[PDB]
Amino acid sequence: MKPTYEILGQMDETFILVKDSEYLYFVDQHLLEERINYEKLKDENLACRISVKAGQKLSEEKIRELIKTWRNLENPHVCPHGTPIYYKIPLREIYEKVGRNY
Amino acid sequence: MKPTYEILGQMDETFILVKDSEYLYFVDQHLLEERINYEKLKDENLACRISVKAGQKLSEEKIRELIKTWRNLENPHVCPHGTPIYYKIPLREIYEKVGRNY
Ligand code: NA
Ligand code: NA
Repeated sequence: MKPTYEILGQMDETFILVKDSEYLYFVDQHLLEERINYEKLKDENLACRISVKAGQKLSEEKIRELIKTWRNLENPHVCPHGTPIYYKIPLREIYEKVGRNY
Repeated sequence: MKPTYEILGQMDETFILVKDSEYLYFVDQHLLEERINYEKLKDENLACRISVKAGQKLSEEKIRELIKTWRNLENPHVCPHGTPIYYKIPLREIYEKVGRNY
């Protein structure tokens, strides 16, 4: 994700929505914190058990911290168990569906 | 869209994001206001020219009014010119990508 981005908020207390000029990302809060903790601790089970779970509301500040850190991970793409950390939509698919150039 | 829904906000001053239990909708603010005005006025050119344009920031209240009215349109799907009013993502595609049931 590009360095200029806009955080749109939490969805279902499970995903952080954040976009740059190319994609809208839906970032799984548990998988992201688990990757952050795993890269620090190098322990898959420990990183999992201490991380936030889906269904927890997160503050705006905590959300900003997580997204900032996501960009600097060695592996921002998959958690230690191999699950994708996020789903992404190219913004072009949204614009093109309504007939707008992008 | 179901009667219980959550408005997530504006994106790029062009789309309103709103979700129910099944889909996340990206609603083109211009196409929606144009449909609202067209169903009232029955004049395609008039409805277009008086409607909000992309690139205008909208207040939370105006966004609530638009989404409420969208649900009650005779044709909530396409504008008078035939363009889709919105793009939709099934929530299952977001959850399934990160390995979550939905
Ligand atoms: Na351990
Ligand atoms: Na006219």
